[PDB]
Order: sequence, then C-alpha cells, then structure tokens
Amino acid sequence: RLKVKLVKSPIGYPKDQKAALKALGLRRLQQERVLEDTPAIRGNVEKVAHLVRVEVV
RNA sequence: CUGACUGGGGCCUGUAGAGCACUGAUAGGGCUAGGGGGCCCACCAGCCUACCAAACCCUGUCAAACUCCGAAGGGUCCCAG
Ligand SMILES: [K+]
Ligand SMILES: [K+]
Ligand SMILES: [K+]
Ligand SMILES: [Mg+2]
Ligand SMILES: [Mg+2]
Ligand SMILES: [Mg+2]
Ligand SMILES: [Mg+2]
Ligand SMILES: [Mg+2]
Ligand SMILES: [Mg+2]
Ligand SMILES: [Mg+2]
Ligand SMILES: [Mg+2]
Ligand SMILES: [Mg+2]
Ligand SMILES: [Mg+2]
Ligand SMILES: [Mg+2]
Ligand SMILES: [Mg+2]
Ligand SMILES: [Mg+2]
Ligand SMILES: [Mg+2]
Ligand SMILES: [Mg+2]
Repeated sequence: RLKVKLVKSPIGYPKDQKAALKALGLRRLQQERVLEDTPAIRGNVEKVAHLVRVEVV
C-alpha cells in the first residue's frame, strides 16, 4: 500500500494534473490518503510526483 | 458508473532530429559535350588556356512549400482502476 500526502498547491498547474489529484481523492493541502499499489493508481501518483510525498505502509 | 485522469493492448501520423535516394540550391579538385581567345588556318584539323562551363568521379554543405529515414508525444478503440 502507498501513503500519499499532498504537500504543494496545485494552483497554476495544468488541468490534467488537477484531475489526477481528484482521481486519487486528494483535495486539501497536507491531506493524507492510503491507496492500494496498483498500476492504474500508481500512474496517477507518478503524474503529480512534484506535488506529493509518497511512503510505503 | 457510464466522467476527467490513469494502466495494459492494437491501430493511425510525417513534426523535432537527421539525411541527400528525389526536386531545387551549393564549395574545392579531377575528367571533359559545348564556349572566349589562341600556333592558326579555310585546302582539312589538332593544339594551346593560371578565362567559363553539361554530364560523370572524389571530397564538402543547405531547404516552410525537399525526403531513402524518423522519434518523444498525440489521436482513437477495447478491457481495468
Ligand atoms: K466505474
Ligand atoms: K539532393
Ligand atoms: K494507445
Ligand atoms: Mg505550487
Ligand atoms: Mg487555480
Ligand atoms: Mg505552477
Ligand atoms: Mg504558483
Ligand atoms: Mg488546502
Ligand atoms: Mg529540421
Ligand atoms: Mg534521415
Ligand atoms: Mg543552398
Ligand atoms: Mg564541380
Ligand atoms: Mg542539410
Ligand atoms: Mg533547418
Ligand atoms: Mg536539414
Ligand atoms: Mg513537400
Ligand atoms: Mg522536413
Ligand atoms: Mg469502468
């Protein structure tokens, strides 16, 4: 499982990166979600790597 | 539950780059159809050129409307989140 925390604001970033955060359920700064490590989920995690911090739990 | 976005799979494309196979452009040399003069000689032709220049050969380049090539990506469909 992956633990993903939103640490940088998506203001000013392209709409596809905003949509990737919505697909992951990250809506607030510093919000923390535990998601399953599957390629479909992981693909969106990589897309917004510069905005989030990822840990394995 | 079909959405943005994402994962896998197939198909579509001629840009970036690159290249000279086509079309044009183009540097140096070699070889020479044909040019300027020329030893001339019109009875008849070769030859002389550190003056041009067709093709050809070597070396060396350029291109939005060149392409023997050709990505990253993008588009679309199917299945999955
Ligand atoms: K669904
Ligand atoms: K050419
Ligand atoms: K595809
Ligand atoms: Mg920011
Ligand atoms: Mg905004
Ligand atoms: Mg920004
Ligand atoms: Mg900003
Ligand atoms: Mg916030
Ligand atoms: Mg180019
Ligand atoms: Mg090429
Ligand atoms: Mg040119
Ligand atoms: Mg030449
Ligand atoms: Mg070129
Ligand atoms: Mg160019
Ligand atoms: Mg070129
Ligand atoms: Mg053309
Ligand atoms: Mg081209
Ligand atoms: Mg579905």
